Amino acid sequence: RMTNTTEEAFDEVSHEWQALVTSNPFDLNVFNYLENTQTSNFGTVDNPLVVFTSETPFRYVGCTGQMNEDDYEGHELLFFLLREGSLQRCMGCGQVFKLVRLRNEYSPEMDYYLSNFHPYEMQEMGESDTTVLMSPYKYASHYEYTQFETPSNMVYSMVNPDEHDRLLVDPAYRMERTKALEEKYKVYTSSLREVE
Amino acid sequence: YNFPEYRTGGVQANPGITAKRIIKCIGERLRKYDPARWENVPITFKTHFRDENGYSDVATSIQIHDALEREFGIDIKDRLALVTDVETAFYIVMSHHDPL
Amino acid sequence: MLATITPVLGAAVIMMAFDRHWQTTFFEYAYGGDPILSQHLFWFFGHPEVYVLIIPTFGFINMIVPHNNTRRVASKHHMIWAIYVMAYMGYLVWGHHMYLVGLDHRSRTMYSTITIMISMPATIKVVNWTLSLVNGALKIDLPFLFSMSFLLLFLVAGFTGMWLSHVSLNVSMHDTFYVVAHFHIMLSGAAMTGIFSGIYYYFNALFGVKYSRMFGYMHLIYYSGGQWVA
Amino acid sequence: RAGPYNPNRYKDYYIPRTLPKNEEIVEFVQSQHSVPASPIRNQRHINPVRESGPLPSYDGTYTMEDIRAVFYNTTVGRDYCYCQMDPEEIMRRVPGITRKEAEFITKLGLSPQEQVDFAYIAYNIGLDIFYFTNQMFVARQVVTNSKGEKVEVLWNAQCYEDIAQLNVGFAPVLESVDYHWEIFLWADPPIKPNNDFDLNVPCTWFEYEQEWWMESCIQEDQFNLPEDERPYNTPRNPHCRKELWRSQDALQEEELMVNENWYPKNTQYNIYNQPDFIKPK
Amino acid sequence: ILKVARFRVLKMRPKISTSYRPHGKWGDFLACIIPLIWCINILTNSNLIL
Amino acid sequence: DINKYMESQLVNDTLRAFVSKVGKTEPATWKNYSTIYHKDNYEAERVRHVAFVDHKDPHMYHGLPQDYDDNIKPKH
Amino acid sequence: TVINSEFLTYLKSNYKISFSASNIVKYLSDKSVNNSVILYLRKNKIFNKS
Amino acid sequence: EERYDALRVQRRIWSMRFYYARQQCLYELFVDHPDLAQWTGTYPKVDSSHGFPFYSTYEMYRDFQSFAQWITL
Amino acid sequence: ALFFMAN
Amino acid sequence: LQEMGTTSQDIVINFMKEGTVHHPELFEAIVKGYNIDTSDYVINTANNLRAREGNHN
Amino acid sequence: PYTKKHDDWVFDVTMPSQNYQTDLTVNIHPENKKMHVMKQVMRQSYWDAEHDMAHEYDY
Amino acid sequence: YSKFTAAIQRFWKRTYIIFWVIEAGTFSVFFYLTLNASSEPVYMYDQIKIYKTHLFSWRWFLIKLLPSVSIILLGYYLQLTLKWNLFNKQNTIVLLITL
Amino acid sequence: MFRWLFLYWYNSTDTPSAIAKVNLWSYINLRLFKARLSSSIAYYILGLNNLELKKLKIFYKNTYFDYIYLKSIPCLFLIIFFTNLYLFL
Amino acid sequence: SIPYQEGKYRPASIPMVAGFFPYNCYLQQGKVYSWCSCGISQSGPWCDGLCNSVVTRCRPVVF
Amino acid sequence: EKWAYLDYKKHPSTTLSHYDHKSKDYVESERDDYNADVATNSHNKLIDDFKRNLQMQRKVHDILQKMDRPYLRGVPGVTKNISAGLQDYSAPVSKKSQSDPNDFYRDAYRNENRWIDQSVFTPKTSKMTHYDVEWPKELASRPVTKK
Ligand code: HEA
Ligand code: FES
Ligand SMILES: [Cu+2]
Ligand SMILES: [Zn+2]
Ligand SMILES: [Zn+2]
Repeated sequence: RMTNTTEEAFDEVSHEWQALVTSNPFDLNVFNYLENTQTSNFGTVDNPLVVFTSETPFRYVGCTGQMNEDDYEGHELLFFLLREGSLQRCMGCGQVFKLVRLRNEYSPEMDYYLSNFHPYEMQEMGESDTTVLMSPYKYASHYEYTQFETPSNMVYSMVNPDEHDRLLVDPAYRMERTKALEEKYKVYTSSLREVE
Repeated sequence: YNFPEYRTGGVQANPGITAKRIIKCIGERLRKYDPARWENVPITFKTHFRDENGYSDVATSIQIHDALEREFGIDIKDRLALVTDVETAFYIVMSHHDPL
Repeated sequence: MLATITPVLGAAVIMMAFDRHWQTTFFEYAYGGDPILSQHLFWFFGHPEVYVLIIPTFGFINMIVPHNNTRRVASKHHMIWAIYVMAYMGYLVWGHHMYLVGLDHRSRTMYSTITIMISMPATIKVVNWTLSLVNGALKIDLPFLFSMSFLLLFLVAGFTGMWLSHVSLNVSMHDTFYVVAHFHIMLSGAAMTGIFSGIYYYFNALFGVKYSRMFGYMHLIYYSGGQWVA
Repeated sequence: RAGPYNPNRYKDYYIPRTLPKNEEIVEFVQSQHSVPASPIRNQRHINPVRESGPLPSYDGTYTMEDIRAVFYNTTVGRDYCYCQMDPEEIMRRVPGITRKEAEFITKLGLSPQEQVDFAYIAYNIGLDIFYFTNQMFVARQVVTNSKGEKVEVLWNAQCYEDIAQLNVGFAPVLESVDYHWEIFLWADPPIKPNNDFDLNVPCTWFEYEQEWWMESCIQEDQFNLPEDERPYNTPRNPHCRKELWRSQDALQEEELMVNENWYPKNTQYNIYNQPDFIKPK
Repeated sequence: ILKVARFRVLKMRPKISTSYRPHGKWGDFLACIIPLIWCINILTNSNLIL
Repeated sequence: DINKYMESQLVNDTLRAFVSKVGKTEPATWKNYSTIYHKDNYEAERVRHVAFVDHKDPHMYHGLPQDYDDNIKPKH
Repeated sequence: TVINSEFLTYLKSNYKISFSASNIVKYLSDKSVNNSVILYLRKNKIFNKS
Repeated sequence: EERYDALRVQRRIWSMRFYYARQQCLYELFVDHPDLAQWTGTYPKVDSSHGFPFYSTYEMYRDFQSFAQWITL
Repeated sequence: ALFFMAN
Repeated sequence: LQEMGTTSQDIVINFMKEGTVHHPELFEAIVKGYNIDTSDYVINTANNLRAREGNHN
Repeated sequence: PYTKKHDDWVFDVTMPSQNYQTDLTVNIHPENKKMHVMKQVMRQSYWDAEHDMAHEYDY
Repeated sequence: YSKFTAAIQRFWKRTYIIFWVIEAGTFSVFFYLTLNASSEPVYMYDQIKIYKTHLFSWRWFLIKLLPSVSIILLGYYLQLTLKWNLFNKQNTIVLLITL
Repeated sequence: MFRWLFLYWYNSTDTPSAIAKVNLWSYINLRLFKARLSSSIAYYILGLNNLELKKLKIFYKNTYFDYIYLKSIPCLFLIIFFTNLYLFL
Repeated sequence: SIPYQEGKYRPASIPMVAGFFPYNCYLQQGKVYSWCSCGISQSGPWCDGLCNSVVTRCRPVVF
Repeated sequence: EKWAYLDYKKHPSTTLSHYDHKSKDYVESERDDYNADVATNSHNKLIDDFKRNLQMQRKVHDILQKMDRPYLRGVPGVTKNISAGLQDYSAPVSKKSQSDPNDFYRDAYRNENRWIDQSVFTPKTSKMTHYDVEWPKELASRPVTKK
């Protein structure tokens, strides 16, 4: 039920699997669930509320002020276009927003924002052997059950598009690179064991 | 006649005396409410009122809330925090802006 | 509301088609059918239809006044609760369209009581509009003037419609031009004035240019005067 | 016109095209676990400060009575208030403000009360008064944060709940010239950020104005008794004094608790193992 | 009407509405007393003629 | 450990004064670490600590950055 | 895997392990390592932001 | 008198026992069953005062959240 | 109602 | 005269006889349309008044 | 997208850019405002047929 | 390839359930009308509707039900064995379900 | 394996930077499974120096039926006594 | 907050009247009460917290 | 400074002639120029922030070390630890675990260390040839086209 990403995942499926297995803020921000985005602090000049964009120059942001327990919103929903370059604040309540334009890289700067994202749910990944639950009580909230197991022995390695084409059309090169990466995995596991 | 001090916030200015008052009132209340358990146990600042597994008793803590309310003239919000040790009682008392 | 009510109307009209062309005698009394069932199904669809026609115009007025008055609406939660209560109580008032067909008096009393109680959620809206019109920085606009015209038309229409639930008056006023005046004031005047308020409020969003004031004022004056005089 | 474009027909280099050495892998793991890793974002507010500058004073050059008197005369006309407050007086009322800022504020259309109030706000919050309001950002403000970085904050132009009414422009102008057929061009959704209650901060962005309007709508039609007619020096309440009341027993108990060797002494058993314990029963 | 027609435009003493959200003391209760009376009236009259 | 409590209070007072002088502002909370028992995060009850009885009170500026020198010295 | 004793001595002298490994791979035994499947993820430029 | 004070304390004890058992159930529901917690109207009950936001939090679904209740009744 | 006719 | 934010031309105001004219020189100069030289000044730090202070109408 | 800046601070029309707040020998009379070049309301963009067809064309 | 993400799969599951919910609304209304179908009064017009129970034999219904349950079970077997079976080996099940 | 987020995010060496330097993204190291709270109430008070974590645990969840039955005997006997008393009086 | 000025209290700013009738409240001995000086408090005569949310110099009277 | 690589990243316009705006090999690609600028600026900004934050933290710690402590002149047991010292009245039966969350949090997340607790840096790990040499060589050898 889990996609064989060597031969099937090319652009959006491949990016989704990258977001799942690396949790890189760029990839994870592209595929973040629309249902719930992680609740953050209140924006201040010292601790601005960070709004992420995956290499886009701006984003529409709505501010409802300092949310309280009695009323879930502070003030009226005021929208603005949070742009890239500096701190910007809502004049109604003073909440400072910073637009962080995430890059497609593995820099330590990106890993700094690793805690601002919900981990990507794996339930909807792969292929489903159940269309939809017919129960009204558990629907649109629960995910479909599966008759099959989810393997946990998959190690994902990123390749360039040219190298992926060569892997697909050249089985000998595919086997060679796969055995080399298996040796690398053995070395990495042994190194971690020695460090521990 | 001993004139009471003009300057307010004296509870926060004497952490040791506040802790002593908390210890005294909590000890008296616990010995009155549960004599079979707390009549032999010295109550110090590090004493907690939970089980050996960290499970708290609501009745004992509400008794301690009542004792603290009567001792310091405050209104402890029982739904926000539960006093399970002298440290929590100290935090609650020193956080209130009208203890006396 | 439309999702709730559409299958009922669809079933009613499909039954009418079968009765017309297959002689299924769904609405023929001679061998089992009853013509009143058609009225029940249609009006169970129909009153929620008028409510779904009117509520978005309530939405239209509640946006222009805060925009031009530079202040928060009086109470948005209470207005939302009022429209939701009207929507929920619109399913138990269809029988006010069938007072004289010979409904049992218990049904008539239920329908009349629930229909008259509609005036309380609707008064919340008017009070909220009036309170949202005070103590603010006012900017006079063509959408604002259209909203005021909508307010007057809705007041008159709602009062007249409330009168129609008085059963003794309704006996004389059923299937007469009083009902036509009531629902035409409401639908035509209020709904189309709110629609025009939205058109002028979103003119740059819809057309990319700003509207002309002269013919807009002429449109406002003539449309409102025509509604009243007609 | 430009020809067809398929970006997938060109190579991209995001992954190194060679594989690491085994010895290099082992050495890298050892090295990365021999030193601390880079920190990850923490959203706790350590030492919050007022976002709107120092809180107004009870007494001083500028107090809160000035702010109230400012409120009760608000108007937005079609012409300037050509009555200019003295820049020296504006500098005196707001001591830290410079001459150029005071003069420019006097060259705006505000009435003198509003000129002094605007000078106070602009100096306290670090506002840039020479910034011209447009549909990109309505204001600019240079403030040094707790790390002394001297950052700038741009107050954007906003819209009331309606993105359709939002001026999505990239020019320092007020007009709505740009019309976008696709509002979310890259399919990136807009966001309404929810704030965690535990991570909120006390309101300090002009917090003292939340009820202001309401109160000022109630005091406009209120008649206040002049101090010439308000009775004064009335007899003191018998049971209340300026010093908060403490019973003599409580004062004595605190005096006893001052001692270091204090213990309750009212217990039935010698639970504190005190050498001078006498059973009270 | 007079107030909003004479003292609420920008050039005639506008108000700085600083309230984020409304805090009410039995709002609908005051807004539903006037309609309820009407209902009573109507009901009574109908019953008599019925 | 009363020394721990007093040292924490002193450290946080010094940090508040230092940060307020750096930012040309005043402290926002006067609570060393934010916990939800006072609900001051979303309600209107501040934890500001400024107590004095008249204009001649020496303790008027205690808790405010005006109490510290430009060297962040506790007195004056 | 076999790591040379001289290489291990060089690593220990140059680098002192002061922090633990957060990767859960450290718990894997050599039996579980040999059962892993190496899948490939084509990493190209990203144009779809949803 | 003293008996009245004892009755008041006992009533508070019963109320708080019920409240804290209910709060334990709600916290467990939020941690283990986030969607049902949101559906029932339960707030995010994880204390994030340490500065790290919770890994699975959600927006409040306050469906139920005076006159409406009276007229519906 | 009670005094609807007022007279 | 700019009253409430609207400029109006040729507005007549009255100073009643039963009123206190503090600083007669300054009052006479203001009424006679003079630019008064206030170089020789002092500032009195008296915070006696309040906003919306009662004034016997 | 439009990026021109055709708006900025305007002075010396009725409110002078100079400083005469304390100048006793100078009175400001804004009713003596001089005529300037009338600023028309912004003209909306007009389509370029060839450019628009070429840019929106898809191969 | 490269289009069927998790969002798309969830979208199509929702589309399926939405279509079948829409088709089950009009049928639900017709079934409700069928239950309380209109009839003449029992006293003189329609004295026989007391005995018109319209009960159909369950044995005949049970023999009717066989092909539908057969295709349900065959479809489940086809979907379960898709994990370790090829297309040409499953054409037997597919053709049987088609027939 | 982490229970607390402040321990989870304190010093993490499995970040994408390092794992990309090795380029081996194992499935068992998904961040969806790395951290999980204890399902027992845990709030924060202010201690003497910093935040103090206080756990609110009220009742156990591993109770078996015998405990329930033994704790119900007085209630059942009270019900029997009250019903017989009502019958007699 | 300001102390109890024994019969000599001039409001720092003009407060909202908030009623022309005195409350008859039972005060406990030795318990600190905060009295609302601004008058906009929702919690009856006591301060609540709304004096911080209005532009006034009226501070609660802790007595 | 022994935990981090504080080496500034040079802009590609130095090594590569097609980024140099005045080299006659310049290819005016707005997006590529923006990417190079943003990468270099972000790295150098992080390095500068690290240095400045370290200096600020040293200043703050020096302030805190030498500050007067009036609570050491107070009454023992009221504003100071009792004259005997700090006591433990418990009777432990086993060694306490090293995984206690409270001790770790109270020693880890402090307001004093605010200026270095959130300073992003590149850890001083061993260089990998395939990643720090060969990959930069591959990136710099990419052919470019003005067409
Ligand atoms: C969308 C349009 C619309 C709306 C909103 C309404 C709203 C209402 N309608 Fe209307 N109605 C129709 C359209 C509409 N109606 C149509 C098309 C028909 C024809 C059906 C057919 O052909 O039979 C009809 C029929 C109809 C009837 C039956 C007439 C007959 O049998 O032929 C009745 C009464 O039984 C009625 C009543 C009401 C009531 C009580 C409301 C209430 O919702 C009104 C609520 C408003 C208020 C009650 C608040 C008023 C505000 C004030 C504060 C009052 C004070 C103001 C003054 C004194 C001026 N309607
Ligand atoms: S609201 Fe009046 S003093 Fe606080
Ligand atoms: Cu109707
Ligand atoms: Zn805001
Ligand atoms: Zn669920």
